[PDB]
Amino acid sequence: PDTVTQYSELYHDFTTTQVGMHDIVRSFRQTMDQYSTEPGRYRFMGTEAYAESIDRTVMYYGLPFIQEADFPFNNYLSMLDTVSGNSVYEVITSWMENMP
Amino acid sequence: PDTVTQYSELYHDFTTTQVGMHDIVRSFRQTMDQYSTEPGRYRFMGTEAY
Repeated sequence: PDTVTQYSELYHDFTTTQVGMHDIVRSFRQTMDQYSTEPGRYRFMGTEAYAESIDRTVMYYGLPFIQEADFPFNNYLSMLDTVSGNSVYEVITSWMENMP
Repeated sequence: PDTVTQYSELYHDFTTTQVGMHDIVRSFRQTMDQYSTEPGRYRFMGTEAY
């Protein structure tokens, strides 16, 4: 453990995505709802969470009875260092099948 | 680790109260809300966590 200094040498189970984090993002959406009541002046909320699994990114969409981000920002096409027909297909189908 | 057999010898960070558990309890409350709309017939939900 004297040599564990790089971030990729640990599993970050205690410092990222803890119980209660999504409720803080939902209270940000509630604060912005008081400025969205006038028609044509809806206020947008997007979230950025990168280097993440697709099943954790999709949780920022919320639930059908609980509002959260309007969308989380999708950067999975930006992470393609080389392009191919199979690699573009799996990025498009991962987002469309996993999002609610 | 061959002798770790009692439940009190581990910290249960991965098997109790995970991310997403409270949302399952909130969806139980939403199911019971469809039977609570008539006045005087509210449906109670209590949770036990000791």
